[PDB]
Amino acid sequence: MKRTFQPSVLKRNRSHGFRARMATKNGRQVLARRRAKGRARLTVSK
Amino acid sequence: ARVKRGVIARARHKKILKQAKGYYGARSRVYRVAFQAVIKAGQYAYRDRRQRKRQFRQLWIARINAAARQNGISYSKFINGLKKASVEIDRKILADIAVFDKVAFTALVEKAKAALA
Amino acid sequence: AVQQNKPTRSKRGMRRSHDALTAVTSLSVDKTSGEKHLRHHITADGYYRGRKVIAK
Amino acid sequence: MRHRKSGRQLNRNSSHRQAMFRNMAGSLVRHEIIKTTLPKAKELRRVVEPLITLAKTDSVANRRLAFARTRDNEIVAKLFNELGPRFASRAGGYTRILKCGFRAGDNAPMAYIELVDRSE
Amino acid sequence: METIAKHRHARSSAQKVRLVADLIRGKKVSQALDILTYTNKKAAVLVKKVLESAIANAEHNDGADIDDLKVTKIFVDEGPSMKRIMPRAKGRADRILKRTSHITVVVSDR
RNA sequence: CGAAGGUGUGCUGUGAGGCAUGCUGGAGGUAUCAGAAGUGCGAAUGCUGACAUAAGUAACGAUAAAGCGGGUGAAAAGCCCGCUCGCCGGAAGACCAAGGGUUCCUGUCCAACGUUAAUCGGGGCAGGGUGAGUCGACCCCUAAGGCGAGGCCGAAAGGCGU
RNA sequence: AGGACCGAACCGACUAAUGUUGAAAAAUUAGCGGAUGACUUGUGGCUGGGGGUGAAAGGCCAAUCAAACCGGGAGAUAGCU
RNA sequence: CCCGGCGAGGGGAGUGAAAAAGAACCUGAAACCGUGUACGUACAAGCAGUGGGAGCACGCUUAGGCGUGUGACUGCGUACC
RNA sequence: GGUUAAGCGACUAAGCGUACACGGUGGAUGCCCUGGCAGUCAGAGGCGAUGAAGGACGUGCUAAUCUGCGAUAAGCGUCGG
Ligand SMILES: [Mg+2]
Ligand SMILES: [Mg+2]
Ligand SMILES: [Mg+2]
Ligand SMILES: [Mg+2]
Ligand SMILES: [Mg+2]
Ligand SMILES: [Mg+2]
Ligand SMILES: [Mg+2]
Ligand SMILES: [Mg+2]
Ligand SMILES: [Mg+2]
Ligand SMILES: [Mg+2]
Ligand SMILES: [Mg+2]
Ligand SMILES: [Mg+2]
Ligand SMILES: [Mg+2]
Ligand SMILES: [Mg+2]
Ligand SMILES: [Mg+2]
Ligand SMILES: [Mg+2]
Ligand SMILES: [Mg+2]
Ligand SMILES: [Mg+2]
Ligand SMILES: [Mg+2]
Ligand SMILES: [Mg+2]
Ligand SMILES: [Mg+2]
Ligand SMILES: [Mg+2]
Ligand SMILES: [Mg+2]
Ligand SMILES: [Mg+2]
Ligand SMILES: [Mg+2]
Ligand SMILES: [Mg+2]
Ligand SMILES: [Mg+2]
Ligand SMILES: [Mg+2]
Ligand SMILES: [Mg+2]
Ligand SMILES: [Mg+2]
Ligand SMILES: [Mg+2]
Ligand SMILES: [Mg+2]
Ligand SMILES: [Mg+2]
Ligand SMILES: [Mg+2]
Repeated sequence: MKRTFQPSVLKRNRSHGFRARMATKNGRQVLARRRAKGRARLTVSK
Repeated sequence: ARVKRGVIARARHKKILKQAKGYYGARSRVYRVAFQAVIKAGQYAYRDRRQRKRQFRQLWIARINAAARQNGISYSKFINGLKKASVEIDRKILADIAVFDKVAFTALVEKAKAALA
Repeated sequence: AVQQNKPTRSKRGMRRSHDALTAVTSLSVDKTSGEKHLRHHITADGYYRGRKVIAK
Repeated sequence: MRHRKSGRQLNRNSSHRQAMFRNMAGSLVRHEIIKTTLPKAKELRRVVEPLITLAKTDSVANRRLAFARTRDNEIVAKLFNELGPRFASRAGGYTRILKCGFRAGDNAPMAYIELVDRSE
Repeated sequence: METIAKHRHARSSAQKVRLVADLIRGKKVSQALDILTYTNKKAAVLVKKVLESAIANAEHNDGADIDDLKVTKIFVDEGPSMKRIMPRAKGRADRILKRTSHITVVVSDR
């Protein structure tokens, strides 16, 4: 069956990537949270 | 003041499992089962300290009846005749005499018969 | 379908009382080569009753 | 039940059974001794020995029957030019089965099946 | 003289190897080697290697003979289990155990 | 000249417990009287880990199908070679995009991984391998749509839009 | 010419059997419907939770839908077990 | 050094206070699984114990109807929360 | 003494049980702290277009990761210790 995850790297990065996050005040707070938690991978990006 | 239980808990469970030696299966190996087995054993032992006294008198009486009937008298008349003769020997001794001294028991019987006569 | 109680150590070993292997009762001995072999089977060296039945 | 029935099924269909004993019969005739499983060797007797029997009479009809049963003209030739004459005086028993133990991968009872006069 | 050999962490369940180990217990060593040679079990390959090593240990380290050696003690213990994940229908995972065993043979003359 | 702990034994107390000591253990322990508590577990379809049971049972994943010879090897139904057989053939062949990212090739190893064995492997280790003016991307151009200098609007955040 | 006819790809899913700790958290097999259209499909884009979208089944909105998911208020409250 | 497949694993030798500290490594409980020994068990019915109790085995003693383990047979007895 | 009869009867353990001994599995317990928790006294309370926080890639006799550093790259100069 067609499952829910159908990978596209362009759409991955436009939806969840660094610049998509930095584009909005609320995405910038996501990165802040993930910096505060000490995330190795801050975003999907590469 | 954090208190760990391992040492006291191991000792508490070991005490029960030692009391459960000889029991079948998990009753000698598994605390949950062993604790129930050891408690029920104590309940039975309490009960049977009482039943032991009933059972032995039941045995003493049966042997007195046998010995008496071999000497021509039932247990009931024999006990009565001994009361009428003021013999206070109890059932544990009469039954020991019936087995181990059959001449003395015969003398007790002729004393009992004499008192009913 | 499934058990209502855990079977014991004992009943397990009673079921496994018919699981023992039978050792080969005796081995045959070829007349020519002296090799021990399964009866009615050729030897490791390729001998059979007294004949070398295989090339090697 | 299987009362009075012959033929091992060998966990195959008929067409696979016929194909493989054709291949096995040719391999036995070619090499004169093959290692195989014991029930396959016992059934190959019922395939190879009628071929050798047929090969005792060299005729175009018999080479064609053998070809129909072997589909290999090296085998027909060897049957009719080597094995027919070698077994011309033998009334059957053209093969010998030699039990040879057990296979490592599956513990299958194994056997060599020889032609009785290999004389390599 | 008791001479020991062991296969530790052998890939086989102790139940399987015990079937074979029960064949050669208390037997003359040459008899045991014959039984194992013609016992169609993977465990008989493992138990024969250990018995063969115990024999060589007894010669090289602990004396001489071969013909006076008997399998005095043989037992198989359970070793550590390797745990794997076998997927089943409906996303149900099943943890299968790949059991291992410690085989020990004690060969002895007296 | 052997602490805690572990494991037995013997004695002892109405009980929770206590004392002694053998063995293990190999460095901590602690009387007494007071003091303070994460202070006592068998249950909570309790939590975590370990280990049982069913059971050496079901199953080993399309019923396209194998057979033999030779080779290598500790070992070969499964690897290599070869002869046949059978299966697909608008595919079960071939070339890509997407996605994955070294799975490619070679040598070497077989613990684990592979629902079996494995000498084999998309497994482990090592080394090698991707060569562009013309292919593609980048690039020029724009679509939907997005962002959007100023601007209009909006408690703030922001929204819309040139 | 045709929301035309038969019928493969393609899109679907009427029946039966299998399967029901599956080969598969919806499939397989044999048949079945549509198959130039109100068709189908690729790539990208927009719509965001009392909100969306809905040839309307309360259907669908990441195996979750009579109000998604995540985190928080939060150790809600639980005259109940 | 030896068995083993120029394996895994093991036995020796050696190191060390110790390898019953050998890297799966201080201590090394329990469940759980085994080997060995003693006793019991194949005419026997049920919470598997308890009270009684022979026999057998094994340690004491000096005779002494004591210890340990087992437990035929028999009275009673339907777990825990 | 022999036979026959008729009473009675040990010795079996495929396996199982109980106990003891020796082991295996397992990693509790105790002992241990380079790590944490809570505070006290003091400090410093900001960093950033002189390009931050945080990252990516690189940097060694270096195959990897960590730490440090930034093509002057586990480091350069200078003044002191
Ligand atoms: Mg998206
Ligand atoms: Mg079959
Ligand atoms: Mg799935
Ligand atoms: Mg309770
Ligand atoms: Mg389980
Ligand atoms: Mg069953
Ligand atoms: Mg079955
Ligand atoms: Mg089956
Ligand atoms: Mg398959
Ligand atoms: Mg790789
Ligand atoms: Mg390759
Ligand atoms: Mg192997
Ligand atoms: Mg394998
Ligand atoms: Mg590889
Ligand atoms: Mg705008
Ligand atoms: Mg503006
Ligand atoms: Mg139409
Ligand atoms: Mg299909
Ligand atoms: Mg269909
Ligand atoms: Mg149509
Ligand atoms: Mg409705
Ligand atoms: Mg859904
Ligand atoms: Mg709701
Ligand atoms: Mg919050
Ligand atoms: Mg609550
Ligand atoms: Mg070695
Ligand atoms: Mg240790
Ligand atoms: Mg251990
Ligand atoms: Mg009996
Ligand atoms: Mg019964
Ligand atoms: Mg036995
Ligand atoms: Mg036993
Ligand atoms: Mg302490
Ligand atoms: Mg910076």
